[PDB]
Amino acid sequence: MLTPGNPKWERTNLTYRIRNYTPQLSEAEVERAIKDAFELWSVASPLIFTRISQGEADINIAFYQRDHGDNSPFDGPNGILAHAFQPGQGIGGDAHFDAEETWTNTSANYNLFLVAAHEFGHSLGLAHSSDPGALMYPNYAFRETSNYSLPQDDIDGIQAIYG
Ligand SMILES: O=P(O)(O)C(NS(=O)(=O)c1ccc(-c2ccccc2)cc1)P(=O)(O)O
Ligand SMILES: [Ca+2]
Ligand SMILES: [Ca+2]
Ligand SMILES: [Zn+2]
Ligand SMILES: [Zn+2]
Repeated sequence: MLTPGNPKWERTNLTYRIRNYTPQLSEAEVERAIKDAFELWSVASPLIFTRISQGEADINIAFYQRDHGDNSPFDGPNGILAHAFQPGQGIGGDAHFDAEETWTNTSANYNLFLVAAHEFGHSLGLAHSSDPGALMYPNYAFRETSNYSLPQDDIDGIQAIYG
């Protein structure tokens, strides 16, 4: 449980698609950040994420600037980094990233893998944690990524929804 209304996916093998990229990183680096972000949740649950290259996926990932069609505009550099929709059809599950950020795979603001991993919590039905060590805490902070695994609070959360 946790996002109000307990929205959750009805099946556990979900597809994803990366619709576009960011000039800040190579295409492979974005693919890797996203893949590894999904795998964080997969190893703590029965969820299995399968990538498609084109067409209709459960979870769309894209980089957009300012107004981008969903009435939740981005805000330029810094501030809002990304957002994601609760499980559901259509825009449900989808994760958008502010294309005006410096996106990294380093300690420098902002690490794409960490932001994506947080947003995918929302895509799967988690709200914010009050545990300051949780991935689902409301404010971004860098932590070491080379061997990263979900903080225990986030494991508690995904298990509460999906086992
Ligand atoms: O401005 P929004 O309310 O859409 C938030 N987006 S955000 O860009 O302010 C944001 C995104 C990721 C994080 C984050 C937190 C912990 C670790 C990594 C990233 C924090 C804030 P949300 O997706 O968390 O509800
Ligand atoms: Ca921004
Ligand atoms: Ca969707
Ligand atoms: Zn959006
Ligand atoms: Zn959040």
